[PDB]
Amino acid sequence: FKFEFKFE
Amino acid sequence: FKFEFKFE
Amino acid sequence: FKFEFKFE
Amino acid sequence: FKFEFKFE
Amino acid sequence: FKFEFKFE
Amino acid sequence: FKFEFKFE
Amino acid sequence: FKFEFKFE
Amino acid sequence: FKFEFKFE
Amino acid sequence: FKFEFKFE
Amino acid sequence: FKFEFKFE
Amino acid sequence: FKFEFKFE
Amino acid sequence: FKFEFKFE
Amino acid sequence: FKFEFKFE
Amino acid sequence: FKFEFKFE
Amino acid sequence: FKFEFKFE
Amino acid sequence: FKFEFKFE
Amino acid sequence: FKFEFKFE
Amino acid sequence: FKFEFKFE
Amino acid sequence: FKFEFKFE
Amino acid sequence: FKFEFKFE
Amino acid sequence: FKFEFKFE
Amino acid sequence: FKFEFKFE
Amino acid sequence: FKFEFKFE
Amino acid sequence: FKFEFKFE
Amino acid sequence: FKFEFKFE
Amino acid sequence: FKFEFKFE
Amino acid sequence: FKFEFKFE
Amino acid sequence: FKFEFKFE
Amino acid sequence: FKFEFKFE
Amino acid sequence: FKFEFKFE
Amino acid sequence: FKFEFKFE
Amino acid sequence: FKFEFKFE
Amino acid sequence: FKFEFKFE
Amino acid sequence: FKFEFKFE
Amino acid sequence: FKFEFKFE
Amino acid sequence: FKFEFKFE
Amino acid sequence: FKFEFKFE
Amino acid sequence: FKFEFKFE
Amino acid sequence: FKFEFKFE
Amino acid sequence: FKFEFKFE
Amino acid sequence: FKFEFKFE
Amino acid sequence: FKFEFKFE
Amino acid sequence: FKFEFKFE
Amino acid sequence: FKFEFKFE
Amino acid sequence: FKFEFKFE
Amino acid sequence: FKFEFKFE
Amino acid sequence: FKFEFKFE
Amino acid sequence: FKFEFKFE
Amino acid sequence: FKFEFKFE
Amino acid sequence: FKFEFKFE
Amino acid sequence: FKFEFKFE
Amino acid sequence: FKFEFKFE
Amino acid sequence: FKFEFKFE
Amino acid sequence: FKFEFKFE
Amino acid sequence: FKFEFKFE
Amino acid sequence: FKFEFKFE
Amino acid sequence: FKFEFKFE
Amino acid sequence: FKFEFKFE
Amino acid sequence: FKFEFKFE
Amino acid sequence: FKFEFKFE
Amino acid sequence: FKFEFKFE
Amino acid sequence: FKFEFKFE
Amino acid sequence: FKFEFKFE
Amino acid sequence: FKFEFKFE
Amino acid sequence: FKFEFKFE
Amino acid sequence: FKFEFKFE
Amino acid sequence: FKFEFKFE
Amino acid sequence: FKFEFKFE
Amino acid sequence: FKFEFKFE
Amino acid sequence: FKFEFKFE
Amino acid sequence: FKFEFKFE
Amino acid sequence: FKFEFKFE
Repeated sequence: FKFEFKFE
Repeated sequence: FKFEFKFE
Repeated sequence: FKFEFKFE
Repeated sequence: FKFEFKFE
Repeated sequence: FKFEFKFE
Repeated sequence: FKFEFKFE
Repeated sequence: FKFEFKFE
Repeated sequence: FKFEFKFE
Repeated sequence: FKFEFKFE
Repeated sequence: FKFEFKFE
Repeated sequence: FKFEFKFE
Repeated sequence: FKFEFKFE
Repeated sequence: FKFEFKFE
Repeated sequence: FKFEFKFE
Repeated sequence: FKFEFKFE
Repeated sequence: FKFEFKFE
Repeated sequence: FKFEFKFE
Repeated sequence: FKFEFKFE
Repeated sequence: FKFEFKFE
Repeated sequence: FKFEFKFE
Repeated sequence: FKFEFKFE
Repeated sequence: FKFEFKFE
Repeated sequence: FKFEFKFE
Repeated sequence: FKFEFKFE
Repeated sequence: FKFEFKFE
Repeated sequence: FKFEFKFE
Repeated sequence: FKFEFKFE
Repeated sequence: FKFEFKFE
Repeated sequence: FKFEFKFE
Repeated sequence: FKFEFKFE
Repeated sequence: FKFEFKFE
Repeated sequence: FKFEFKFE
Repeated sequence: FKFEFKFE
Repeated sequence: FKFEFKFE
Repeated sequence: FKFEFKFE
Repeated sequence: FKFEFKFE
Repeated sequence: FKFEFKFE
Repeated sequence: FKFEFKFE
Repeated sequence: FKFEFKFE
Repeated sequence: FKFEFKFE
Repeated sequence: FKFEFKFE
Repeated sequence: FKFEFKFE
Repeated sequence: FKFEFKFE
Repeated sequence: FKFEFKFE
Repeated sequence: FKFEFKFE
Repeated sequence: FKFEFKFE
Repeated sequence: FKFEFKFE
Repeated sequence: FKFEFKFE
Repeated sequence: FKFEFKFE
Repeated sequence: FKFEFKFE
Repeated sequence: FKFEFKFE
Repeated sequence: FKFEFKFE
Repeated sequence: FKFEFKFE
Repeated sequence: FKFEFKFE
Repeated sequence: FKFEFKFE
Repeated sequence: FKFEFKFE
Repeated sequence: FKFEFKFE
Repeated sequence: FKFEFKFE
Repeated sequence: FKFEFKFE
Repeated sequence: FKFEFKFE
Repeated sequence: FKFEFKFE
Repeated sequence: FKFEFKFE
Repeated sequence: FKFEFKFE
Repeated sequence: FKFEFKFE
Repeated sequence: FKFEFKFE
Repeated sequence: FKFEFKFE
Repeated sequence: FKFEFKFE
Repeated sequence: FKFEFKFE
Repeated sequence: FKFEFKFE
Repeated sequence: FKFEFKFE
Repeated sequence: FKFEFKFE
Repeated sequence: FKFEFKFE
C-alpha cells in the first residue's frame, strides 16, 4: 500500500 | 495499490 | 492498481 | 504501508 | 510501517 | 516502524 | 523502532 | 531502538 | 538501545 | 547500550 | 555499555 | 564496560 | 573493564 | 581490567 | 590485571 | 598480573 | 606474576 | 613468578 | 523454475 | 524456465 | 520451485 | 520449495 | 518448505 | 519447515 | 518447526 | 521448535 | 522449546 | 527449555 | 529451565 | 535451573 | 540453583 | 547453590 | 553455598 | 561454605 | 569455611 | 577453617 | 487489508 | 498447477 | 481484486 | 494449501 | 497494528 | 495453525 | 511499545 | 501459548 | 528502560 | 511465569 | 548503572 | 525472587 | 569500581 | 543476602 | 590494587 | 564478614 | 611484590 | 587477623 | 488542500 | 477501502 | 508545514 | 489508522 | 530545524 | 505513539 | 552541531 | 524517553 | 574533535 | 546518563 | 594521537 | 568515571 | 612506538 | 591507576 | 626487538 | 612496578 | 635465539 | 631481578 509525495 | 503524488 | 496525480 | 516524502 | 523523508 | 531521513 | 539520519 | 547517523 | 555514527 | 563510531 | 571506535 | 579501538 | 586496540 | 593489543 | 599483545 | 605475548 | 611468550 | 615459553 | 508475480 | 507476470 | 508474489 | 510474499 | 512474508 | 515474518 | 518474527 | 523474536 | 528475544 | 533475552 | 539475559 | 546474566 | 553474573 | 561473579 | 569472584 | 577469589 | 585467593 | 593463598 | 490464497 | 488470491 | 491462474 | 491474513 | 494468520 | 499479534 | 502474541 | 511484553 | 514479560 | 527488570 | 529484577 | 545491583 | 548486590 | 566490593 | 569486601 | 587486601 | 591483608 | 609479606 | 478517495 | 489526505 | 492522513 | 506529520 | 510526528 | 525531532 | 529527540 | 546529541 | 551525549 | 568523548 | 573520555 | 588514552 | 594510559 | 607501554 | 613497561 | 623485555 | 629480561 | 635465556 505505497504512497509517494514528491514536491519538486 | 500504489499512489503517486507529484507537485511540480 | 496504480494511481498517479501530477500537478504541474 | 510505505510512505515516501521527497522535497526536491 | 516505513516512512522516508528525502530533502534534496 | 522504520523512519528514513535523508538530507542531500 | 529504527531511525536513520543521512546527511549527504 | 536503533539510531543511525550517517555523515557522508 | 544502539547508536551508530558513521562519518564517511 | 552500544555506541558505534566509524570514521571512514 | 559497549563503545566501538573504528578509524578506517 | 568494553571499549573497542580499531585502526584499519 | 575491557579495552581492545586492534591495529590492522 | 583486561587490555587487548592486536597488531595485524 | 591482564595484558595481551598479539603480533600477527 | 598476567602478560600475554603471541607472535603469530 | 605470570608471563607467556608464544611464538607460533 | 612463572614464565611460559611456547615455540609452535 | 521460478515464477514472478508483481502487483503494482 | 523463468516466468514473470507484472501487473502494473 | 520458487514463487514470488510482490504486492507493490 | 520457497514461497515469497512481499507487501510494500 | 520455506515461507517468507515481508511487510515492507 | 521455516516461516519468515518481516515487519519493516 | 522454526518461526522468525523480525520487526525492523 | 525454535521461535525467533527480533526487535530492531 | 527454545525462545529468543533480541532487542537490537 | 531455554529462553534467550538479548539487549543490544 | 535455562534463562539468559545478555545486555550487549 | 540456571540463570545467565551478561553485561557487555 | 546456579547464578552467573559476567561483567564483560 | 552456586553464585558466579565474573569481572572481565 | 559456593561463591566465585573471578576478576579477569 | 567456600569462597573463591580469582585475580587474573 | 574455606577461602581461596588465587592470584594468577 | 582453611585459607588458600596462590601466587602464580 | 484482507488476504486469501490457495495453491496446488 | 493452480492458483488463487483475494485482496481487500 | 480477485485472481485466477493455471499453468501447464 | 490454504492461507489467510488480516492487517490493521 | 493488529495481525491475523492461518495456514494449512 | 493459528496466529495473532498486536503492537503499539 | 506493548506486544501481544498467541500461537497454536 | 500466550505472550506479553512491555517496553520503555 | 523498564521491562515487563509474561508467558504461558 | 512473570518477569520484571529496570535499568539505568 | 542500577539494576532491578524480579522473577516468578 | 528479588535482585538488585549498583555499579560505578 | 564499586559494587552493590542484594538477593532473595 | 548482602554484598559489597571496592576496587582500585 | 586495593580491595574491599563485605558479605552477609 | 569483612575483608581487605593491598597489592604492589 | 608487597602484600597486605586483614580479615574479620 | 593481620598479614604481611614481601618478595624479591 | 484537501483530498478524499473511495474504492470498492 | 477508504482514504483521506490533507496538505498545507 | 502541515500534514494529516486518514485510512480505513 | 490515523497519521500526522509536521515540518519546518 | 523542527519536526513532529503523531500516530494512532 | 508520539515522536519529536530537532536538528541544527 | 546540535540534536534533540523526544519519544512517547 | 528523552535524548540529546552534540557534535563538532 | 568534540562529542557530548545525554540520555534520560 | 551522561557521556563525553574527545578525539584528535 | 590523543584521546579523552568522561562518564557519569 | 574518567578515562585517558595516548598513542604514537 | 609509544603508549600511555590513565584511569580514574 | 596509571599505565605505560613502549614497543619496537 | 625491544619492550618496556611501567605501572603505577 | 617496572618491567623490561628483550628479544631476538 | 636470544632472550633477556629485567624486573624491578 | 635479572634473567637470561639462550636457545638453539
